Amino acid sequence: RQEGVAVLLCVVIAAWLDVDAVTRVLLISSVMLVMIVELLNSAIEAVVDRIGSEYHELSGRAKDLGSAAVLIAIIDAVITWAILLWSHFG
Amino acid sequence: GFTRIIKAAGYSWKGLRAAWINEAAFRQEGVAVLLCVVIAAWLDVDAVTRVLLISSVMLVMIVELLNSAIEAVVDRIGSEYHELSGRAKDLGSAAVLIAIIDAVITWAILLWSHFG
Amino acid sequence: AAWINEAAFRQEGVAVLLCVVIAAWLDVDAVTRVLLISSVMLVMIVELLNSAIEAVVDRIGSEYHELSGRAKDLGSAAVLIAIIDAVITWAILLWSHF
Ligand SMILES: CCCCCCCC/C=C\CCCCCC(=O)OC[C@H](O)CO
Ligand SMILES: CCCCCCCC/C=C\CCCCCC(=O)OC[C@H](O)CO
Repeated sequence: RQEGVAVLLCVVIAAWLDVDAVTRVLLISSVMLVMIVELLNSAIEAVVDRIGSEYHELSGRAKDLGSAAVLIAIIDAVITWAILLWSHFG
Repeated sequence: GFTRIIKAAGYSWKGLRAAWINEAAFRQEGVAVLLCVVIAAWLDVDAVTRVLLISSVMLVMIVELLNSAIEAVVDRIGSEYHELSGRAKDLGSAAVLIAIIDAVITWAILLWSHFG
Repeated sequence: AAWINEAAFRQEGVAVLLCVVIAAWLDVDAVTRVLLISSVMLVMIVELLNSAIEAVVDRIGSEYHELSGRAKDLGSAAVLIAIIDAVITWAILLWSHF
């Protein structure tokens, strides 16, 4: 459950930085989206494990698609922070 | 290509219709989202601010719908109590509350900055 | 990643990819650029979650159940709202750009 640490740290950094309201909303939203997509991904895999523990083509497919989503949200969070911090310190 | 969109649009309308017919809470939420999109559309704000007010509430809807999809799968498997059944719905509901709080705060921060 | 080799995801993925490349090249401010990019990436995220759910449903069986269709429809509706949000975002932001 160390994932909440990452989120708190981001909010602390965002508050610590001297940025406008819009920038701060984007920095924190992007982190919040990651959290949302991870929880939705964990729900899906909970359902997969509820159906059965044995392997199946569609169970793996479900988990692979869920994980890819989390990855996309993570990439989007990193791009956001990079772009905004580059602009703030430009 | 064109046939794939028409079919998916049909499924999408059945989905909005079912969620709407089935629950008062969903209807009232959809009311709240449409009021926010309208208010954001008429506010004298910059374009980026306008987008954030709209996106934050639309995200509420997206997560609401995705979570209702998972609830339907869990209820599809069985209405009987199960640990992963309860857990799936718990993680799903958390995701909905996060998005809703994030929208409320976003609206509070931006409208406070716009007004005074 | 056997799913990225399908025509459905490829057509949706390549569209999102182009929008991110266009956004990367546009002459706009930073917060505008972040918004253009993250809105089309949200389409991709939701579209992946929707296929995950569809996969779980098909996992259960080929027999039809009302909640099976409902799960798939609600997933499709989520994708639709995400797409609308992306179109709205690009419209509002690039209308001003002119
Ligand atoms: C495959 C992933 C990427 C590779 C791993 C990371 C490598 C980072 C190394 C050097 C930093 C170069 C300069 C970075 C700063 C930079 O680009 O500043 C311009 C402004 O961003 C324009 O606004
Ligand atoms: C996946 C490959 C990663 C490869 C590593 C680099 C990733 C840099 C992040 C975003 C690029 C967006 C476009 C960059 C230029 C850009 O946005 O400049 C204006 C800014 O707003 C600063 O003022």
